[PDB]
Amino acid sequence: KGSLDRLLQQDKASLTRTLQHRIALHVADGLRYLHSAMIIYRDLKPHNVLLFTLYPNAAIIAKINQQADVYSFGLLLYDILTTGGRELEIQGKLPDPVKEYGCAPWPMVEKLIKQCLKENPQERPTSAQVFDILNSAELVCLTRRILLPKNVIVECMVATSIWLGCTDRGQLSFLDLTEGYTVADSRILCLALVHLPVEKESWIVSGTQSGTLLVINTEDGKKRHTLEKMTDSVTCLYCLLVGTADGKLAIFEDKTVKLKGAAPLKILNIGNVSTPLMCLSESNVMWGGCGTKIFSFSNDFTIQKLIETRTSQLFSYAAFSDSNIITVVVDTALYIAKQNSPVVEVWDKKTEKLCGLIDCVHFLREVYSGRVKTLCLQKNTALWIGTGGGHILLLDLSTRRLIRVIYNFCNSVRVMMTAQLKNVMLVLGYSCLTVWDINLPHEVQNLEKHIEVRKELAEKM
Amino acid sequence: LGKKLLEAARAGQDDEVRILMNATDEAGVTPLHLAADSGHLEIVEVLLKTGADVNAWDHYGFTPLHLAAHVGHLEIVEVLLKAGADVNAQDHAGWTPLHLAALYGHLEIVEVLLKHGADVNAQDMWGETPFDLAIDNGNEDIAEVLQKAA
Repeated sequence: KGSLDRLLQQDKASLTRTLQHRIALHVADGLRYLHSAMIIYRDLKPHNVLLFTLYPNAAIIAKINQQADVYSFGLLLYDILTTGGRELEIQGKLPDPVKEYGCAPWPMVEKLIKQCLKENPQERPTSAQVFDILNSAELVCLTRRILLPKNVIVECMVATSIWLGCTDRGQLSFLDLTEGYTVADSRILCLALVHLPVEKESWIVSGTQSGTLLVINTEDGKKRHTLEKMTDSVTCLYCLLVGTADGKLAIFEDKTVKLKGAAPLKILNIGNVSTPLMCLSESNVMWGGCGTKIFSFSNDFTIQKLIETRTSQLFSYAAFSDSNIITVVVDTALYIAKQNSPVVEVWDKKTEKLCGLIDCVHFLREVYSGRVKTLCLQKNTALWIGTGGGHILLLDLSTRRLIRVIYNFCNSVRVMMTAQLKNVMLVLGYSCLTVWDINLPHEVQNLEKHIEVRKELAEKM
Repeated sequence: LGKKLLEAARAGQDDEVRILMNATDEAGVTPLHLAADSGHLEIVEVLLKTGADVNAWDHYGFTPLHLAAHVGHLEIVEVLLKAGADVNAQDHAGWTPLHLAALYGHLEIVEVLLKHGADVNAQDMWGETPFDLAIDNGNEDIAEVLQKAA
């Protein structure tokens, strides 16, 4: 049903990203076969692809010097990613795809083009290697990948344009997704957003080690105000809640933020200085942990349940269990991550007792530190787990089984959470920021199934 | 058997001891490893004499000096370098016992290991020395003695 000229000419809308990475995968699965049985092409062009029937979830979508063919395939992949482009052919000086042609960003292909377009016919990747790199979910989705300058390390970030919280003087950096990134004595440990749709203004509030909460708006950084929480290092904000280092938590009314130095509606105390409250999650019942113990809110802002998670030390290491909570995510079961702990436990919100364990290093050693850093929960059933090293873990809450150990192209990972930019991830680590589509694990499963089906068909033929 | 011993060492066998006549686990926890977390003292005086390995690292990679600087102890370290535990063993994240000591503000431990021949130029893939770990957590007191011994 057509040839790969018309859709590149007129049918630009139907060329979705998952379909874009279905032709090149299928072309390189024929080029690999050709070079396997010692053949050459010398005319690999979009004119010789001749798709069968274009729609993503299809078994077959399109099908057709030795190293001079890989250059032509790289040119074809360039003309696939850039839906257009019609002495410069063999020049090695073509413009970057998104730089001039204005295509949607897509790393690990924008780099594959450069890798396969080198002006030296001896080290460009062979077709087997090019197909091997081409088939990968980390390549297919990876919506964006922004890089940050040296010694701009960060440990807190929030969506909306993305606010980045970064020396010994607290400075915050406004990042826009453009892509040109840009105020307290103490460094900003944690940061979160609140929204007031009634007054069509959004106040962005950051926590500092000196405890001087800041009130600024996203449209301009001029109208600035402060609150009067203080008394410790604010470790978590949520929408307004505050979690300090002494276990105290300060609830805030939505409309109190505009007033200068507004008092909390009611100061709630959990524990002592050795127990910091650093995690707050939305289920209308709040959840969170302090030191080593979990609690629960109600509609009148009072603790209802208070379970002790020190009793988890009967399993795993006491050196990990006897630690502060970093983050909590509340599904039907409770997931909390301990400080410098490669073990994530599963807590039952009903029986108030442990019901399972998740060993991050047990998944990691099948593919580098393993110590959990952040937890992310996605929609119905998909769990995202960080790691102290450079790693990303995907889990399936149905069976707690690994989907794919995504390797972040950085030494470590610090903070990640869901976002709505089209729904995307936001993974940040040492410093690089990577943006992934929410459908990453289902995409991994679908691509693996489709590749298995296609391999079976090719073995049949 | 081995599972019962390694689980009870976490709680503390005291009396039960071990087979008057060094099994691992699927998680790789050895009796000394599980024992040095709870920080008992009978553990390393009734099991080291038996012949339990001074260094039998875990899947995480954890000699029972990393654990002793993790939980925070004095007697366990004082005893375990009597046998001659490797003061320069490295975690799978490249943490030495001195690194973990400086991470948790134990001046006593860094003082103990430094006099026993602990280095200060130990390295990880993050390129951080125990001085960096000490300052990053705000425990400049340990960094002072590390600089003095540097």
